[PDB]
Amino acid sequence: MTEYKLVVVGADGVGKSALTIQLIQNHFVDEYDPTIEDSYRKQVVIDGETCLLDILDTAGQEEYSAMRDQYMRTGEGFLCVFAINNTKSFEDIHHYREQIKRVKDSEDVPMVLVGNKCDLPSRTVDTKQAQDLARSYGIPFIETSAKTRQGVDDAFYTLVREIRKHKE
Ligand SMILES: C#Cc1c(F)ccc2cc(O)cc(-c3ncc4c(N5CCC[C@@](C)(O)C5)nc(OC[C@@]56CCCN5CC(=C(F)F)C6)nc4c3F)c12
Ligand SMILES: Nc1nc2c(ncn2[C@@H]2O[C@H](COP(=O)(O)OP(=O)(O)NP(=O)(O)O)[C@@H](O)[C@H]2O)c(=O)[nH]1
Repeated sequence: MTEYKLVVVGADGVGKSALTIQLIQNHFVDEYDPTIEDSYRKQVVIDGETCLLDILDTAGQEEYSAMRDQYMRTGEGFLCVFAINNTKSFEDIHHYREQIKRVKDSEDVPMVLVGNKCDLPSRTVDTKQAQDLARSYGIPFIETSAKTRQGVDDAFYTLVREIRKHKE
């Protein structure tokens, strides 16, 4: 079994908890306390490899310290999540990427950009806009629905594929 330390980052309300809880418990949670940050572990097979996924679902206040720095740099891959009906969450992605790059002290950090809530009609962030920022950073882009589970497995597996590429 290969262990893979994944961190899900992004604004409040984008569905970081819904996405984690779908992969790991296979149900959609309408309300999950927005304050609650936790690690979830799941044994899964990805491309024939048995993996233990250790997923930090981030929450809480914007609050930089040496110990939050340490905690974040143990992530091997980051799922940078925005909601397709939340322009501000999309504009925040650069920030999250910059904090990842800083605590990793590196410009090549395994990462997937995730456009969540693709089930919703009110979309303010176009696929094309997201695709453009992805190709810019050199990372995969995937649209997801924690609600229907569209793209959820693919999102997390794609990240794992990214971690493999990075360590050949
Ligand atoms: C997230 C994150 C994070 C990493 F991804 C990597 C390394 C980090 C090292 C740290 O010491 C701290 C964090 C970290 N933790 C929380 C963080 C946090 N909160 C408030 C909203 C929800 C939450 C789950 O993101 C927790 N929020 C932000 O950015 C929020 C914005 C919006 C308000 C003003 N902020 C700066 C910004 C832009 F766009 F320039 C977005 N960063 C966090 C951060 F870097 C790191
Ligand atoms: N329609 C729809 N609703 C979603 C989807 N994912 C999450 N939601 C909803 O959007 C809200 C936020 O979800 P949640 O997972 O709590 O967001 P979060 O990023 O985890 N916030 P936090 O930082 O507190 O953990 C909830 O009402 C949840 O039901 C999705 O793909 N589609």
